[PDB]
Amino acid sequence: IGWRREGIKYRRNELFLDVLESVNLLMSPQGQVLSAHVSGRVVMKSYLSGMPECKFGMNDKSIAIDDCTFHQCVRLSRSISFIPPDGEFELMRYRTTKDIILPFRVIPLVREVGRTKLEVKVVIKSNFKPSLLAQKIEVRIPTPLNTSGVQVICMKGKAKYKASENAIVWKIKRMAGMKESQISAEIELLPTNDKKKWARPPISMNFEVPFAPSGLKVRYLKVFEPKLNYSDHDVIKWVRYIGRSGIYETRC
Amino acid sequence: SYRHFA
Repeated sequence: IGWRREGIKYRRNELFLDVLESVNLLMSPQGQVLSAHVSGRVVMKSYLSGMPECKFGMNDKSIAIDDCTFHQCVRLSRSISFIPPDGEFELMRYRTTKDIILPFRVIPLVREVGRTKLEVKVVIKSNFKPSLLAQKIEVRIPTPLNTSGVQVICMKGKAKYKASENAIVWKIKRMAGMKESQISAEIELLPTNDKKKWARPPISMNFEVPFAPSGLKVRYLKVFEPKLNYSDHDVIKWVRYIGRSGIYETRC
Repeated sequence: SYRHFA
């Protein structure tokens, strides 16, 4: 054991686990999931007395883990066992594909109005417990290059046209589970080389949510240290879940 | 948000 020295003490024996996940989606205009996956890591912050034998347990085999590497300290069989390094460290890393919760659904509508206007309406739907708040929401809607001007109306949030980036950017501070919001935009067009079709790129989203899209859930973290005169009941334990978008594109 | 396990 060259990751942990030997004579460590704390009055207050406490650990913290952070489940951190990226959720990636590509969706067809109809509503097919063309591709989706989740990448995750568990980080541990441990203030435990001595040299303890810990046993981590989650709802494995219930969700399905395609593959996962571990940290040196991990003894391999068939559940997870280790003596943690003190302070903060990455315990495991993992990937997921099956039975993913997709926190948001995006429904685009587009209509051409002669050669002069584009009519665009996008709806977002939150798909998770109403107890829970998504935050830092962005919806990115692309605009053509012959764009003269853009009008938006949105009842929730704020939105501005970013001519430099060729995109309408809609931002929302917080939104609760099982809910609906929509933006309307009218895009004014300059005339153009006639046989330019618009390659309508996807509408993309960013968001953060307080749960693991993978479905993963922490079940126990058991600490035993045989010499010293604390037990398991004496340790204070916490989890938090932080789920964030990676590539989250819906094709309009 | 840092909650106990159960």
